[PDB]
Amino acid sequence: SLESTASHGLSFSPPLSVADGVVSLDMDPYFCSQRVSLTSYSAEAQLMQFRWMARGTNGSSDTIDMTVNAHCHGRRTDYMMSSTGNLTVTSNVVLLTFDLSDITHIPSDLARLVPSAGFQAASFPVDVSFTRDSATHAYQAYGVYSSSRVFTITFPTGGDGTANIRSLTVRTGIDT
Amino acid sequence: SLESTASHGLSFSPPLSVADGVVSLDMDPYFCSQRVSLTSYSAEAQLMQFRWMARGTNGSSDTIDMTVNAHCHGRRTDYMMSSTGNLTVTSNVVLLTFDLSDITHIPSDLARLVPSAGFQAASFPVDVSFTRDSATHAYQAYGVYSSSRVFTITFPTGGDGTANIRSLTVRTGIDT
Amino acid sequence: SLESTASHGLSFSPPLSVADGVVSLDMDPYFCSQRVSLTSYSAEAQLMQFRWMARGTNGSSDTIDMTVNAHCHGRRTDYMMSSTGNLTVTSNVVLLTFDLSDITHIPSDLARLVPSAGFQAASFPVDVSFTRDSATHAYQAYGVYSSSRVFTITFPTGGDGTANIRSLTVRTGIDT
Ligand SMILES: [Zn+2]
Ligand SMILES: [Zn+2]
Ligand SMILES: [Zn+2]
Repeated sequence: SLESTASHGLSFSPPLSVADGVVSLDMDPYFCSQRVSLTSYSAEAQLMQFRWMARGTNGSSDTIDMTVNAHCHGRRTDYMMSSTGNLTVTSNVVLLTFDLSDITHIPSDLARLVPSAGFQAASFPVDVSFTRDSATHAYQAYGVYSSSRVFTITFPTGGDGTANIRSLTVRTGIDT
Repeated sequence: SLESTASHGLSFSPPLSVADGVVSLDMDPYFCSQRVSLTSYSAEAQLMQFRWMARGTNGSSDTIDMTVNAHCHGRRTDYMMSSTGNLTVTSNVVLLTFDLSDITHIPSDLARLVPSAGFQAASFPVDVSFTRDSATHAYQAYGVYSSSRVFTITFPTGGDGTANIRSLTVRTGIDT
Repeated sequence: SLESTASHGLSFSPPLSVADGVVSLDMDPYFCSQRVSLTSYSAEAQLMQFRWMARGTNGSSDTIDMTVNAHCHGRRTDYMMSSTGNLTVTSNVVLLTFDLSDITHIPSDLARLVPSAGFQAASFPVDVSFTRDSATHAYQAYGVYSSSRVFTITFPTGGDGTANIRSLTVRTGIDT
């Protein structure tokens, strides 16, 4: 009966789509694009600069202002942070929390400061250094997202008891 | 004769595939995914921790235990390694070999510690530092895969003759 | 009238293409490939080594030879550069320009030293360090492409007036 193998037609599953008999690959421009062939991102990179007030959440109840540059290039966002002021610590380890609500400025493309579900699944490396009693301490530390808006880094304070650390730098990156 | 331009039908070459008249893009979830549009990886990142006994293969016949964190995020795996113990070196340059067979633990997703054929094609940068006679030496070094399971890094030892280096750190990453 | 929903046929928009009833995804091998599913790059990585004469363009009218290793892996190119000689600086900030025309050698795949339009859109982080009067200065600096062949980095010189800096290292990367 009268049909050909073509009669029933083809359906196209995302990221493939058809419109008006024209079949396309839908491309997130932060990840990929076409220049005849499928290649890497076309979206413009940006370098965001803002202040992030980080909060001590264990081994500190203090806060510390961080000057942040976030270099967003494709779906990678790299953070370079430097403190102003001292952070008061109370123990040999401190947890420092970075919640998007504590950024001033607040970039328009806030999506670039939010990790992917995949990336959120694990602890991630963070380079930390700071000065305490005129010595530099520097550590390969780790951060972890507790939710899509909030990560916390854990690092040693270079001593015990109450002390004030300064010149805290934080370097890390996330996949968004 | 009786056919239309549709009669002979369309064939779909990988990573495109058809099943039941539904055309799909097959996506490696470590590389890409769809959220309407084609975007970056959906697979969960992981932070693997294990001990890697590295072997001196020139300028040393010794071995050294490395504490390794491997942060696997998409098809990128970044290594952060720190030694325990001393490595005995005999020359001004040492070659230190990292073979998957010498990892204890042995993560289930061992595929994350294997570089792609493309990445294997070239030497890759490795940051190395260690202490020798109370001085720190630190170098931009290079590694190269001799096979898919084995890479070797080459770095200066900071002197000559027989000596023992300690606090060896290795930072590098691979594309898998 | 006589047509079916198949009569008019399907058109395929780049990076999808049809030839001889076979529908393909065209893949830039520096970005992606297929191993049944769509995955990451298949092109061979390379480690290019060349000399780059950088030019002082503000706070210096001098030039400085840089020994460059460019690790090209997919569409990421990472630069590791170390100077030979001194650079004469005249101010507390220097601008150092890296134009492809000043590379000797001149790799065949010069496309790997050219950033994407997207990446070019923003300033990018550059790690800089150098020695001046027997002290090391080290900074998170920034570079910016003024055109597809030319970027300039800006960094502090660690003092004022006329001076000569040495052991300048530059580490950064670009998306191509
Ligand atoms: Zn039917
Ligand atoms: Zn026929
Ligand atoms: Zn018609």
